[PDB]
Amino acid sequence: MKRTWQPNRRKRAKTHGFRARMRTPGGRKVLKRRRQKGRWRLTPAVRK
Amino acid sequence: AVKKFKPYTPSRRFMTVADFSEITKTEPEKSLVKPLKKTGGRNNQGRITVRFRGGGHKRLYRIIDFKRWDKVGIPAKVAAIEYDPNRSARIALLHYVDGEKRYIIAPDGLQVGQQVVAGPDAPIQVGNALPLRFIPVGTVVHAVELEPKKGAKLARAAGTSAQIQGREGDYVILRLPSGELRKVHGECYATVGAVGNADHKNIVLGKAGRSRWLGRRPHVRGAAMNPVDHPHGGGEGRAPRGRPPASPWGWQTKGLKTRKRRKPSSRFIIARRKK
RNA sequence: CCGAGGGUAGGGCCCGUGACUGGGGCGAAGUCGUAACAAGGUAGCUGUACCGGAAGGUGCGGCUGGAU
RNA sequence: UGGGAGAGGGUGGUGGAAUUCCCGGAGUAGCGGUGAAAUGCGCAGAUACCGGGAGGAACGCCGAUGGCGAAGGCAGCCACCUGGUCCACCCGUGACGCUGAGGCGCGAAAGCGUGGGGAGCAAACCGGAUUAGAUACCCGGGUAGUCCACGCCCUAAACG
RNA sequence: CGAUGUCGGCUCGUCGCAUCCUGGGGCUGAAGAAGGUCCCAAGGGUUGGGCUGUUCGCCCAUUAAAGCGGCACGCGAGCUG
RNA sequence: GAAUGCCGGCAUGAGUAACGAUAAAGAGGGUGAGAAUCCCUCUCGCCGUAAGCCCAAGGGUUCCUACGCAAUGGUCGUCAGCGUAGGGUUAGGCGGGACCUAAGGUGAAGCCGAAAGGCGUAGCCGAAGGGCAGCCGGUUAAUAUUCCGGCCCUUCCCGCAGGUGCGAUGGGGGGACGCUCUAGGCUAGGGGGACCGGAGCCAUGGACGAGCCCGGCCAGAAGCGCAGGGUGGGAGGUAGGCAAAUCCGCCUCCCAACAAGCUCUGCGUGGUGGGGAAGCCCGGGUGACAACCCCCCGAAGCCAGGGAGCCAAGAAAAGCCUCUAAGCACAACCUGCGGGAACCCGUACCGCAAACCGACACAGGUGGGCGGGUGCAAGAGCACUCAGGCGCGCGGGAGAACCCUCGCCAAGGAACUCUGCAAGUUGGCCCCGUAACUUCGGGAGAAGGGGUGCUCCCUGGGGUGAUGAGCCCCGGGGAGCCGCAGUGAACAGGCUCUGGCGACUGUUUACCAAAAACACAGCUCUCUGCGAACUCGUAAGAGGAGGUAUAGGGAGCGACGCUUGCCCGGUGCCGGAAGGUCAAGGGGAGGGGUGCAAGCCCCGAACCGAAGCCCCGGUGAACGGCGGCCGUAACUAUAACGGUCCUAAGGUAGCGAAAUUCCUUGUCGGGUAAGUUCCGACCUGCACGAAAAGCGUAACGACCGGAGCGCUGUCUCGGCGAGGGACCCGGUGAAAUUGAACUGGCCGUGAAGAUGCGGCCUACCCGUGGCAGGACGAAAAGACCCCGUGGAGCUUUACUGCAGCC
RNA sequence: GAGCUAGCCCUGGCCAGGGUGAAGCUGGGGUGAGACCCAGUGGAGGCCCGAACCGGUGGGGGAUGCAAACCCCUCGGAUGA
RNA sequence: UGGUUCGUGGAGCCAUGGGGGAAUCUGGGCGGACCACCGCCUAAGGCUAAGUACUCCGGGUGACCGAUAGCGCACCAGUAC
Ligand SMILES: [Mg+2]
Ligand SMILES: [Mg+2]
Ligand SMILES: [Mg+2]
Ligand SMILES: [Mg+2]
Ligand SMILES: [Mg+2]
Ligand SMILES: [Mg+2]
Ligand SMILES: [Mg+2]
Ligand SMILES: [Mg+2]
Ligand SMILES: [Mg+2]
Ligand SMILES: [Mg+2]
Ligand SMILES: [Mg+2]
Ligand SMILES: [Mg+2]
Ligand SMILES: [Mg+2]
Ligand SMILES: [Mg+2]
Ligand SMILES: [Mg+2]
Ligand SMILES: [Mg+2]
Ligand SMILES: [Mg+2]
Ligand SMILES: [Mg+2]
Ligand SMILES: [Mg+2]
Ligand SMILES: [Mg+2]
Ligand SMILES: [Mg+2]
Ligand SMILES: [Mg+2]
Ligand SMILES: [Mg+2]
Ligand SMILES: [Mg+2]
Ligand SMILES: [Mg+2]
Ligand SMILES: [Mg+2]
Ligand SMILES: [Mg+2]
Ligand SMILES: [Mg+2]
Ligand SMILES: [Mg+2]
Ligand SMILES: [Mg+2]
Ligand SMILES: [Mg+2]
Ligand SMILES: [Mg+2]
Ligand SMILES: [Mg+2]
Ligand SMILES: [Mg+2]
Ligand SMILES: [Mg+2]
Ligand SMILES: [Mg+2]
Ligand SMILES: [Mg+2]
Ligand SMILES: [Mg+2]
Ligand SMILES: [Mg+2]
Ligand SMILES: [Mg+2]
Ligand SMILES: [Mg+2]
Ligand SMILES: [Mg+2]
Ligand SMILES: [Mg+2]
Ligand SMILES: [Mg+2]
Ligand SMILES: [Mg+2]
Ligand SMILES: [Mg+2]
Ligand SMILES: [Mg+2]
Ligand SMILES: [Mg+2]
Ligand SMILES: [Mg+2]
Ligand SMILES: [Mg+2]
Ligand SMILES: [Mg+2]
Ligand SMILES: [Mg+2]
Ligand SMILES: [Mg+2]
Ligand SMILES: [Mg+2]
Ligand SMILES: [Mg+2]
Ligand SMILES: [Mg+2]
Ligand SMILES: [Mg+2]
Ligand SMILES: [Mg+2]
Ligand SMILES: [Mg+2]
Ligand SMILES: [Mg+2]
Ligand SMILES: [Mg+2]
Ligand SMILES: [Mg+2]
Ligand SMILES: [Mg+2]
Ligand SMILES: [Mg+2]
Ligand SMILES: [Mg+2]
Ligand SMILES: [Mg+2]
Ligand SMILES: [Mg+2]
Ligand SMILES: [Mg+2]
Ligand SMILES: [Mg+2]
Ligand SMILES: [Mg+2]
Ligand SMILES: [Mg+2]
Ligand SMILES: [Mg+2]
Ligand SMILES: [Mg+2]
Ligand SMILES: [Mg+2]
Ligand SMILES: [Mg+2]
Ligand SMILES: [Mg+2]
Ligand SMILES: [Mg+2]
Ligand SMILES: [Mg+2]
Ligand SMILES: [Mg+2]
Ligand SMILES: [Mg+2]
Ligand SMILES: [Mg+2]
Ligand SMILES: [Mg+2]
Ligand SMILES: [Mg+2]
Ligand SMILES: [Mg+2]
Ligand SMILES: [Mg+2]
Ligand SMILES: [Mg+2]
Ligand SMILES: [Mg+2]
Ligand SMILES: [Mg+2]
Ligand SMILES: [Mg+2]
Ligand SMILES: [Mg+2]
Ligand SMILES: [Mg+2]
Ligand SMILES: [Mg+2]
Ligand SMILES: [Mg+2]
Ligand SMILES: [Mg+2]
Ligand SMILES: [Mg+2]
Ligand SMILES: [Mg+2]
Ligand SMILES: [Mg+2]
Ligand SMILES: [Mg+2]
Ligand SMILES: [Mg+2]
Ligand SMILES: [Mg+2]
Ligand SMILES: [Mg+2]
Ligand SMILES: [Mg+2]
Ligand SMILES: [Mg+2]
Ligand SMILES: [Mg+2]
Ligand SMILES: [Mg+2]
Ligand SMILES: [Mg+2]
Ligand SMILES: [Mg+2]
Ligand SMILES: [Mg+2]
Ligand SMILES: [Mg+2]
Ligand SMILES: [Mg+2]
Ligand SMILES: [Mg+2]
Ligand SMILES: [Mg+2]
Ligand SMILES: [Mg+2]
Ligand SMILES: [Mg+2]
Ligand SMILES: [Mg+2]
Ligand SMILES: [Mg+2]
Ligand SMILES: [Mg+2]
Ligand SMILES: [Mg+2]
Ligand SMILES: [Mg+2]
Ligand SMILES: [Mg+2]
Ligand SMILES: [Mg+2]
Ligand SMILES: [Mg+2]
Ligand SMILES: [Mg+2]
Ligand SMILES: [Mg+2]
Ligand SMILES: [Mg+2]
Ligand SMILES: [Mg+2]
Ligand SMILES: [Mg+2]
Ligand SMILES: [Mg+2]
Ligand SMILES: [Mg+2]
Ligand SMILES: [Mg+2]
Ligand SMILES: [Mg+2]
Ligand SMILES: [Mg+2]
Ligand SMILES: [Mg+2]
Ligand SMILES: [Mg+2]
Ligand SMILES: [Mg+2]
Ligand SMILES: [Mg+2]
Ligand SMILES: [Mg+2]
Ligand SMILES: [Mg+2]
Ligand SMILES: [Mg+2]
Ligand SMILES: [Mg+2]
Ligand SMILES: [Mg+2]
Ligand SMILES: [Mg+2]
Ligand SMILES: [Mg+2]
Ligand SMILES: [Mg+2]
Ligand SMILES: [Mg+2]
Ligand SMILES: [Mg+2]
Ligand SMILES: [Mg+2]
Ligand SMILES: [Mg+2]
Ligand SMILES: [Mg+2]
Ligand SMILES: [Mg+2]
Ligand SMILES: [Mg+2]
Ligand SMILES: [Mg+2]
Ligand SMILES: [Mg+2]
Ligand SMILES: [Mg+2]
Ligand SMILES: [Mg+2]
Ligand SMILES: [Mg+2]
Ligand SMILES: [Mg+2]
Ligand SMILES: [Mg+2]
Ligand SMILES: [Mg+2]
Ligand SMILES: [Mg+2]
Ligand SMILES: [Mg+2]
Ligand SMILES: [Mg+2]
Ligand SMILES: [Mg+2]
Ligand SMILES: [Mg+2]
Ligand SMILES: [Mg+2]
Ligand SMILES: [Mg+2]
Ligand SMILES: [Mg+2]
Ligand SMILES: [Mg+2]
Ligand SMILES: [Mg+2]
Ligand SMILES: [Mg+2]
Ligand SMILES: [Mg+2]
Ligand SMILES: [Mg+2]
Ligand SMILES: [Mg+2]
Ligand SMILES: [Mg+2]
Ligand SMILES: [Mg+2]
Ligand SMILES: [Mg+2]
Ligand SMILES: [Mg+2]
Ligand SMILES: [Mg+2]
Ligand SMILES: [Mg+2]
Ligand SMILES: [Mg+2]
Ligand SMILES: [Mg+2]
Ligand SMILES: [Mg+2]
Ligand SMILES: [Mg+2]
Ligand SMILES: [Mg+2]
Ligand SMILES: [Mg+2]
Ligand SMILES: [Mg+2]
Ligand SMILES: [Mg+2]
Ligand SMILES: [Mg+2]
Ligand SMILES: [Mg+2]
Ligand SMILES: [Mg+2]
Ligand SMILES: [Mg+2]
Ligand SMILES: [Mg+2]
Ligand SMILES: [Mg+2]
Ligand SMILES: [Mg+2]
Ligand SMILES: [Mg+2]
Ligand SMILES: [Mg+2]
Ligand SMILES: [Mg+2]
Ligand SMILES: [Mg+2]
Ligand SMILES: [Mg+2]
Ligand SMILES: [Mg+2]
Ligand SMILES: [Mg+2]
Ligand SMILES: [Mg+2]
Ligand SMILES: [Mg+2]
Ligand SMILES: [Mg+2]
Ligand SMILES: [Mg+2]
Ligand SMILES: [Mg+2]
Ligand SMILES: [Mg+2]
Ligand SMILES: [Mg+2]
Ligand SMILES: [Mg+2]
Ligand SMILES: [Mg+2]
Ligand SMILES: [Mg+2]
Ligand SMILES: [Mg+2]
Ligand SMILES: [Mg+2]
Ligand SMILES: [Mg+2]
Ligand SMILES: [Mg+2]
Ligand SMILES: [Mg+2]
Ligand SMILES: [Mg+2]
Ligand SMILES: [Mg+2]
Ligand SMILES: [Mg+2]
Ligand SMILES: [Mg+2]
Ligand SMILES: [Mg+2]
Ligand SMILES: [Mg+2]
Ligand SMILES: [Mg+2]
Ligand SMILES: [Mg+2]
Ligand SMILES: [Mg+2]
Ligand SMILES: [Mg+2]
Ligand SMILES: [Mg+2]
Ligand SMILES: [Mg+2]
Ligand SMILES: [Mg+2]
Ligand SMILES: [Mg+2]
Ligand SMILES: [Mg+2]
């Protein structure tokens, strides 16, 4: 049946994207942490 | 006259619709409409703040002239009477001799082809607007401003009217549609007549679907809910209320007056409503 | 082919009968009151309506076929 | 063709008396009610008195053993629309008449539907009395209704 | 109680005997036929239906008879539900 | 050595289950070390409103070619969406951007909030909506509306010529809109042709035919034609369209008006450019100088912004036209022509799926377009079939039990069972015919019945033509023929009677409940006068509502009909300027500490002092509540009647063994041979009862009872048959579970149910197909139950506090 | 975290074919005029039958599945909430 | 109201949201209610090294580990997944 992942590139960028994270104190702290952790990708890979 | 249907479906058996008899023009004035932004009962936080709204027919807002003192002494011809989805009353198209066009809410008896006017000197006839102080005591009147130059606020619903009862100083005394007796300032405009479409209240919606067309989504009883939801929620089987009948938020809802006590207009209200 | 009738199915009218139930007639040796006849002890009667253990009462309107 | 009387009918306006409630004033010990009382109302200021206002309903005197209508019925005053009827003239028509099974209309009150309206009155209903008792009569309250519009009902001691 | 699935039915049996029938017998208030009562006997047999989830029970129509109990109130890694 | 410990390795079950739709295969030839599985051929089967084709998402090289087969592929593999390498995606006109705005988002101004931040008219962003210029064919292994070819087109820059008061983010028009139904004319698409073009064929009894088979078009500027859409023209006045205006609006007059004119689009034609079958030869050649014509059907598409009707009353903004303002009028703009200029991103491939979402090459899920033919009344249904695509990535045998899915069945016909559960029956269309009851619609497809194929002959009407022929549509009458049977296959209601509940269509517990539950029109109470009440928010600000009591909030009840009684003592709500109580604060009689003092400092009575509470009244479609005992009537029984206690008042109408009745299968009646259910009644209602509504009610219901007919493998009671498994051989090869095990029966015993202890009995060693009684079999640290001064959700007149309100 | 699910908002899209035949309108009848009756026309509806589509009634199968909700048969809605 | 050991206590001190509201040394605050005395100190403006904290970084040293240890990572790890 219809499952939970239904990819949509626009949805993905507008929701978890670098600009979205930067707009908000919580998102900027996500970037602070993921940089501190050494994450190779700070934000979901998405094609555009 | 409300229009009946033969019972050829279970719902048409009781459905009645308005006759639209007074209606003479079936398309609004292009420069007098603007989109109505449908809200669903949600505020600017996105939250339902009025329950059970949404999903009705799309509507264009017709701009209504609720001032009228705006154009004193300039007469207009009643060009047409039209349907307005944003209100119960019909609306009348006015062609001012100026050449400006506006809408007003349409009084009972307005005739298309006739002429109306506003100002202290206007004939006391159906369709005209004057400050209250220049209107003969006893006359029934509609679209009343509540404070000078603030716009018509009283008696706008289909069939409603206010009556001038007396005068006192700077104020006249009105009987509101509710029967409240209230002082309204003499400088406030009112329009002579009652609002039309007086049969409006005799319409029988007839089926669930018709409330739905009106943007009125189903309403659910506190009694049909659970205690997390409502004071009347829960209990095994049906239950009586079990406490004074309450709103979802807990305030009592059979009799508890709710008008703010120390309110400045109390001074101008002579007698609270009847019945 | 038509055809007595037989068979299948659905209807109409009438008679008998039926747990139970509604009043009716009668009887009379009872209980309860006393509504009507006298101004019948609240004049009566009335169509209607609501109501009462019961005759009945009250309201609205009508009639005199009402005493003083 | 001239005239006449009349609460005949429909619509729209509109006047004063009274009752009720509200507001203001002034005043105080009761008021009200019956055969007599009681319930009730009243010092949280009633009754009685003055002024203001609101609202509904009915139109005193005129009024009659009166008038009008087919009947049911109809009553302040004004205008409009409208029926019946009588008189005089003896001008017109030329038996064109009477009654009328069916049908159609109208039909007090109560009652009913939808919507108004609601002062007084008042079924039901509460209470006080009366009484052997008193689901009554009498007293204090009181909702339909009584009023308007529209649609029903179609009864009557609708009787001379 | 770090689980022994719990009524009834179906299916499939198997055992006990305090025997329902059938076989043998004594007493009888056993003439005969038919009963009653006790004793021996478990080889086999012990019906179909209406009601109710029922087990049980009542009822219809039959029968030689329409037995009562045990097997985790036999049987859900066999079914039902 | 144990912690259902942790990590890892390796066992067991086991050569076991399985190898993923029962659409299906067979053979020959090739290749290779190796072939059921790769290539080619022929035969067979399956899909074909798809299992074919085109788009959009998402995916991201999976595309094409060469070389490979360790692993991946449920087997195999020479093959592959796999490994290696190389190639491959071409645009002014398609899509998006350099255009518009929608919700929403953001946000000069501005407002608010301890900080972070929250709002916010303009503006800006934001599309699958608006706007905007490309069609046909050819070419590559692989791209093509992109390259090529042909014919068309757009904007921008410059210039020339003619024209004109030119000029804008400002004014106006327009853009610009619903749902249902629908006209005319076209086109797409399709069917037929005795006509046209074509390689060839005459079999097996007949046919050299008006035979068979195949094809018979596509695109196209201007002009022209046909069919539609849009749109009045002139003058005068003018105070409105936040400046101006000659524009637009408004008034007047003249002319035009189901026309014309002007304008825009569709379709047809149209210079020209393309394509072009079967079959036969090896994607290509030929067919071919291919023909390229007539008739019929015909859209849901187009003309379009068409028409009518309806109520629920149906985006914006730019492009575009017009108006004028600063300005500028050697400019500028419009029209025509010419030359130049024209950027960035996407484009491969999958795309109902082996490439997307489901851990898998997963019987699931995924939006839009096309979707041929015949026949069945119609159709996107059904069957078969075209183009195209497939046989589903283990096979070969065998012909047990058992299981699945399926076919038939003597006599019976519900006897089955909780229950006709399941399966039969019925089944489309045309015609006849059709009850109670009803809200007059319905109930209704009630029920029940007849007809249904083919052949010949006669005949009626319509469309297209032309009025006729041909073609297509709708019939009527007559005479016959065959079979068991004519909707001959496939798709396609069993029906009736009678109760409960809910009026009705709807909604729900995604994944054990679809219902009598929720909702629903409708009824009532109540709050709310508008900066409304109410809701969200600390606030600002929003919703309510650009609404205004015929409206908005809350609550109960639940179409409709007839109705909705009594109790206001308690609680709630409403009303009540008296009275009682009442905090801070006011007041300051009186008193105290200290100082030599003035003084400083403290306690403090009367009295004034809110809401709330008390108190007085009202109030039920507000929370709620609606009795008991004794006696009495010509025989018994009962009690209309009297008495008495109690209460705030003692249950009205209607209904009643009920979705409520304990005793209970109450009693009586009905139906059955028999009826704990069902229907009708009765009334000592354990424990109905009037908007947590009472009693009814036509229609409705995948709701829940009870009965009957029809018909059946449900059953007596089972039998046979089919295919997919099970079984055997080749290939690949799991799982939970497992202290170890050399693991019998009885009677006992034992922590009370023993393979494991005692005594006896029985028993050679090891498997395969089967059955499920046991291993207190497996799974899950029982969910019931209790315990823990364990947890959480919920309630209230528990306690305590907080928001909110006074 | 609303790419699942729930509600709402903006903007688009979809709903074969068949049946029933409301109002209205025209005509006829009727009457003083009417109401109203009949016919034809018309095409209404939380109307009917039924695909797509949306569901999930009853049963069977599945149950270390094809699948952590599927499959077959049956069945509800299908111009509307 | 907070701070302090100070939880309303005999509750001062420091701070301050509300109200009221001075003075300039003969001014003012303080020494734990208050008063007197005796003392201490100068509010309502600002700055100020060092001695103190930490360890991303470099070095030195271990009765520290030695690939199930030691950092999650000795290895291309905040990776694969
Ligand atoms: Mg999706
Ligand atoms: Mg996207
Ligand atoms: Mg997108
Ligand atoms: Mg998105
Ligand atoms: Mg982002
Ligand atoms: Mg990196
Ligand atoms: Mg992130
Ligand atoms: Mg109606
Ligand atoms: Mg009607
Ligand atoms: Mg109906
Ligand atoms: Mg109905
Ligand atoms: Mg109207
Ligand atoms: Mg009207
Ligand atoms: Mg419109
Ligand atoms: Mg506009
Ligand atoms: Mg708006
Ligand atoms: Mg917003
Ligand atoms: Mg709300
Ligand atoms: Mg809402
Ligand atoms: Mg209106
Ligand atoms: Mg209306
Ligand atoms: Mg209504
Ligand atoms: Mg609406
Ligand atoms: Mg509502
Ligand atoms: Mg509700
Ligand atoms: Mg409920
Ligand atoms: Mg619930
Ligand atoms: Mg919640
Ligand atoms: Mg709570
Ligand atoms: Mg609660
Ligand atoms: Mg409750
Ligand atoms: Mg309860
Ligand atoms: Mg409940
Ligand atoms: Mg319960
Ligand atoms: Mg209950
Ligand atoms: Mg409940
Ligand atoms: Mg309760
Ligand atoms: Mg209640
Ligand atoms: Mg209660
Ligand atoms: Mg005010
Ligand atoms: Mg015979
Ligand atoms: Mg009497
Ligand atoms: Mg008497
Ligand atoms: Mg008398
Ligand atoms: Mg009595
Ligand atoms: Mg009485
Ligand atoms: Mg009379
Ligand atoms: Mg006093
Ligand atoms: Mg004469
Ligand atoms: Mg006569
Ligand atoms: Mg009458
Ligand atoms: Mg009357
Ligand atoms: Mg009456
Ligand atoms: Mg008389
Ligand atoms: Mg246990
Ligand atoms: Mg276990
Ligand atoms: Mg066990
Ligand atoms: Mg004998
Ligand atoms: Mg025996
Ligand atoms: Mg034996
Ligand atoms: Mg039994
Ligand atoms: Mg029993
Ligand atoms: Mg015998
Ligand atoms: Mg057992
Ligand atoms: Mg058992
Ligand atoms: Mg089981
Ligand atoms: Mg069992
Ligand atoms: Mg077991
Ligand atoms: Mg077993
Ligand atoms: Mg077991
Ligand atoms: Mg079994
Ligand atoms: Mg140990
Ligand atoms: Mg274990
Ligand atoms: Mg383990
Ligand atoms: Mg372990
Ligand atoms: Mg472990
Ligand atoms: Mg095995
Ligand atoms: Mg196995
Ligand atoms: Mg498997
Ligand atoms: Mg199959
Ligand atoms: Mg091979
Ligand atoms: Mg091989
Ligand atoms: Mg091949
Ligand atoms: Mg991927
Ligand atoms: Mg390619
Ligand atoms: Mg390989
Ligand atoms: Mg291999
Ligand atoms: Mg592999
Ligand atoms: Mg392999
Ligand atoms: Mg596989
Ligand atoms: Mg090779
Ligand atoms: Mg592959
Ligand atoms: Mg190009
Ligand atoms: Mg540019
Ligand atoms: Mg923009
Ligand atoms: Mg766009
Ligand atoms: Mg083109
Ligand atoms: Mg290419
Ligand atoms: Mg518009
Ligand atoms: Mg649009
Ligand atoms: Mg065709
Ligand atoms: Mg063609
Ligand atoms: Mg002007
Ligand atoms: Mg060719
Ligand atoms: Mg050639
Ligand atoms: Mg149109
Ligand atoms: Mg806008
Ligand atoms: Mg020009
Ligand atoms: Mg650029
Ligand atoms: Mg590019
Ligand atoms: Mg491409
Ligand atoms: Mg593929
Ligand atoms: Mg699919
Ligand atoms: Mg698709
Ligand atoms: Mg995969
Ligand atoms: Mg596969
Ligand atoms: Mg798949
Ligand atoms: Mg067919
Ligand atoms: Mg068909
Ligand atoms: Mg296959
Ligand atoms: Mg075999
Ligand atoms: Mg048989
Ligand atoms: Mg039978
Ligand atoms: Mg039979
Ligand atoms: Mg049954
Ligand atoms: Mg069939
Ligand atoms: Mg019948
Ligand atoms: Mg009927
Ligand atoms: Mg039939
Ligand atoms: Mg034939
Ligand atoms: Mg088939
Ligand atoms: Mg059917
Ligand atoms: Mg029936
Ligand atoms: Mg029952
Ligand atoms: Mg229902
Ligand atoms: Mg329901
Ligand atoms: Mg009902
Ligand atoms: Mg209902
Ligand atoms: Mg419903
Ligand atoms: Mg559940
Ligand atoms: Mg569920
Ligand atoms: Mg769940
Ligand atoms: Mg399920
Ligand atoms: Mg469910
Ligand atoms: Mg259902
Ligand atoms: Mg529910
Ligand atoms: Mg409900
Ligand atoms: Mg109702
Ligand atoms: Mg705001
Ligand atoms: Mg607003
Ligand atoms: Mg409003
Ligand atoms: Mg409900
Ligand atoms: Mg009835
Ligand atoms: Mg009470
Ligand atoms: Mg009370
Ligand atoms: Mg209480
Ligand atoms: Mg003192
Ligand atoms: Mg109580
Ligand atoms: Mg209550
Ligand atoms: Mg007696
Ligand atoms: Mg009573
Ligand atoms: Mg009973
Ligand atoms: Mg019984
Ligand atoms: Mg009952
Ligand atoms: Mg009960
Ligand atoms: Mg019982
Ligand atoms: Mg019982
Ligand atoms: Mg018995
Ligand atoms: Mg039963
Ligand atoms: Mg039962
Ligand atoms: Mg009894
Ligand atoms: Mg309730
Ligand atoms: Mg109930
Ligand atoms: Mg239903
Ligand atoms: Mg149902
Ligand atoms: Mg069988
Ligand atoms: Mg067979
Ligand atoms: Mg077989
Ligand atoms: Mg077989
Ligand atoms: Mg072998
Ligand atoms: Mg061993
Ligand atoms: Mg043991
Ligand atoms: Mg033992
Ligand atoms: Mg042993
Ligand atoms: Mg041993
Ligand atoms: Mg032995
Ligand atoms: Mg076993
Ligand atoms: Mg064992
Ligand atoms: Mg076992
Ligand atoms: Mg545990
Ligand atoms: Mg445990
Ligand atoms: Mg436990
Ligand atoms: Mg326990
Ligand atoms: Mg404790
Ligand atoms: Mg303890
Ligand atoms: Mg605890
Ligand atoms: Mg707790
Ligand atoms: Mg409040
Ligand atoms: Mg849209
Ligand atoms: Mg549809
Ligand atoms: Mg109608
Ligand atoms: Mg019409
Ligand atoms: Mg429908
Ligand atoms: Mg339907
Ligand atoms: Mg189908
Ligand atoms: Mg199902
Ligand atoms: Mg079934
Ligand atoms: Mg199963
Ligand atoms: Mg499962
Ligand atoms: Mg299926
Ligand atoms: Mg079906
Ligand atoms: Mg529906
Ligand atoms: Mg349907
Ligand atoms: Mg339908
Ligand atoms: Mg529907
Ligand atoms: Mg202390
Ligand atoms: Mg302190
Ligand atoms: Mg301060
Ligand atoms: Mg000093
Ligand atoms: Mg200080
Ligand atoms: Mg000090
Ligand atoms: Mg000091
Ligand atoms: Mg220093
Ligand atoms: Mg320092
Ligand atoms: Mg070392
Ligand atoms: Mg290692
Ligand atoms: Mg490291
Ligand atoms: Mg590690
Ligand atoms: Mg490591
Ligand atoms: Mg790595
Ligand atoms: Mg990572």
